[PDB]
Amino acid sequence: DVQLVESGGGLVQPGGSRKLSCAASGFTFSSFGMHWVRQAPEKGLEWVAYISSDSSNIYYADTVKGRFTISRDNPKNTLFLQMTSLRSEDTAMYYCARSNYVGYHVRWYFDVWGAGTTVTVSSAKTTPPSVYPLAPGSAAQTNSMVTLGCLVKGYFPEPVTVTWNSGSLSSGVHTFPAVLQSDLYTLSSSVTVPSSTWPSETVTCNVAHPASSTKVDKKIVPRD
Amino acid sequence: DIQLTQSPASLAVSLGQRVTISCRASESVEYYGSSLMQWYQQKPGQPPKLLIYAASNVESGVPARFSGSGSGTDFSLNIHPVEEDDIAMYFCQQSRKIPYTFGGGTKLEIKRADAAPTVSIFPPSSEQLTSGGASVVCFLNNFYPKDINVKWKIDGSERQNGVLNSWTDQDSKDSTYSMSSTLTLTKDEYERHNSYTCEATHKTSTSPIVKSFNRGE
Repeated sequence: DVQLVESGGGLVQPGGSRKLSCAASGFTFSSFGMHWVRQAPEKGLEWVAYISSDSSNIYYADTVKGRFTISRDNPKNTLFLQMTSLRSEDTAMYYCARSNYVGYHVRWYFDVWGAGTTVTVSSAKTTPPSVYPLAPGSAAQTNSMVTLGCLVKGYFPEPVTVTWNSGSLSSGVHTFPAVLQSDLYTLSSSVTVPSSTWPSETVTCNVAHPASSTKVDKKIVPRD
Repeated sequence: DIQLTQSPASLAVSLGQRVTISCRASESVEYYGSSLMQWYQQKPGQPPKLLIYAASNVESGVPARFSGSGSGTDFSLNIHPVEEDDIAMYFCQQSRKIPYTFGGGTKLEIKRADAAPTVSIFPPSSEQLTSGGASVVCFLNNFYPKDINVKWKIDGSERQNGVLNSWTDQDSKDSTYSMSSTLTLTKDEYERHNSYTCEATHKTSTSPIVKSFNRGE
């Protein structure tokens, strides 16, 4: 069970610093060179740096050259990435990856990847979301199916979970990925149910935002 | 640096069919008789997985339905009998020069029959209005293919600022896509107008689906 479990990710103010640790377990960690690779949300993969299995050579992507330092502790078998003068754009999921040789050294390739840890560079302060009920109008309803929803607005940091009636309604649900407007996150969720069911029975969206210890149950009531 | 261009950006397939996506390099990645190009697949919220290294070498553990070939600057991954587990993103990755770069990726999606969106519009809630803000939300649910456009009209003309959009991944149950469009205004600007229109243009119809609500109700 060869694996890598990086940890150390979290929130950082622009200009701040943070250390990332990668815990290996299942191979001569002292023989394999190591890499750090990041991926910004919705973005692609960007190689960050490489370190020899002998700390002999270390290469950095120009994008982090004079700010990030890579290091390896062969004994406790862990890889580290020291981040300083962090910027908004350094925001990404950081991956730990073992290099490997098929023919020999130069002919290398990323062999294994950890689950990664997130790193968000922001000046925003923890902020619970505002949950607004999304209800249609009396006559402006039509059809046998009715769609209702919730607008989860202006929160920080990610994530936020949403369920409808604590899960009783799983089918016909759509909760969209958050979008980062300004320095706050916003997301929405819709749920489609039969008309013979809503006004008459309750429909509630349950929103959870752990960073602020917030649990809101917003009942979708009709508009007068 | 060495640029890697993958194409198509996305491909719709039918399970059981053959699939072939390509990756081109702005420079050669060949080194003394060998190409230093790799293929990685990645599924939502999960780490990349190695499939092929050195252009044609199939990593141990990956099915035979997979195969890779090419050299110089052109490469390509082939999944003949494409199956359920293969629906994911595929990245191109070279190891020739530093910085080591990855292609923009190619997303394989399930081919499905066209579907027009189901559109619903919602006025700002009382709770939000009390805060001085006003968001009008519109959902365009279960449509196919993925490409769709949303236009916001206020009273009669379109608006383009304060409009934020979000799209879901393909639905594992029905293979459709959904989108959410939010138009945010200050409460005062919201109260100087009456008509709020959400218009969706999709491949299914040339005539935009139109959803709107008038204040005063």
